[PDB]
Amino acid sequence: ARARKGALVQCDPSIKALILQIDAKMSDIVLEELDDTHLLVNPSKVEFVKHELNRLLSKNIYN
Amino acid sequence: ELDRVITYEGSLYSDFETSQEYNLLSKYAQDIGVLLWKDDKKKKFFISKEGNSQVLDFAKRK
Repeated sequence: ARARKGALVQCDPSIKALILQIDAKMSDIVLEELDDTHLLVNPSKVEFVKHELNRLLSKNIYN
Repeated sequence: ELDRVITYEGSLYSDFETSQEYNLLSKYAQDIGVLLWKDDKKKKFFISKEGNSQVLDFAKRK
């Protein structure tokens, strides 16, 4: 009966957890948790999330 | 894996009154190849931005 625009993000559970951490810090990122591997995210924040994930993973001093 | 994170623009459908209405639109969306995700237990699904107008049109014709 209702539709809303957004960006669907499909990712592994560990990445889902990381995006939730990003949201908790920055807010206004995650619109809905959909399932263990899917989120609805603010479309204007998708590139931010992708860049931040890359930084979190690639720049980790314990790599 | 980060290499496996995929994102898609589109529309999340929800608030279905009946299981039959939800599954009708879900099936039509799958038939025309525009359904990206669904969860029967929540009666929600996500349609590609490209496919959204056709799904809306089908809904409004029932």
